[PDB]
Amino acid sequence: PRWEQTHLTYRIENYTPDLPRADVDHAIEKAFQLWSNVTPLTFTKVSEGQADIMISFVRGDHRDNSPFDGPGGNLAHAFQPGPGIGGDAHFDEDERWTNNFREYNLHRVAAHELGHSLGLSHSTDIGALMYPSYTFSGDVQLAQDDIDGIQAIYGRS
Ligand SMILES: [Ca+2]
Ligand SMILES: [Zn+2]
Ligand SMILES: [Zn+2]
Repeated sequence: PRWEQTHLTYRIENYTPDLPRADVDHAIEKAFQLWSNVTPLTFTKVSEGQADIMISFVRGDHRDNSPFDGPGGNLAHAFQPGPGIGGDAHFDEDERWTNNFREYNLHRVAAHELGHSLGLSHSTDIGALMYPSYTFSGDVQLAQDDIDGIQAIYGRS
């Protein structure tokens, strides 16, 4: 299953007080641009109406079958790309999100969750951001395994 449309939209339900929204929007917009920068897909932010991808922050159990068990376990998750709650993305607001090489980088995890919404799967390539184990990579850029994978599905820009 994949999006049949060539354009998609996204909306943030709220900004966590962990970091200013001005810094979060950039991190999120920067991730979408990295994906569109290599794919003919386009992402438009909407301040009203529904969004193919809804992003929100939740704490502890939030009406889901995958409650967060402390700072351990996964730091976030998303539903398969589909109507209803599908395509939604929840972030563990119990952890401390930062915008640099501190404990964790929100943009690194954001790109990872966005990769799943695109239908991408994990990989054993260390240079792949979809790597299961977290790793600090100087600059955050896409890998060829990821570019060829998303381009193979849609094509070149
Ligand atoms: Ca956790
Ligand atoms: Zn959830
Ligand atoms: Zn994953």
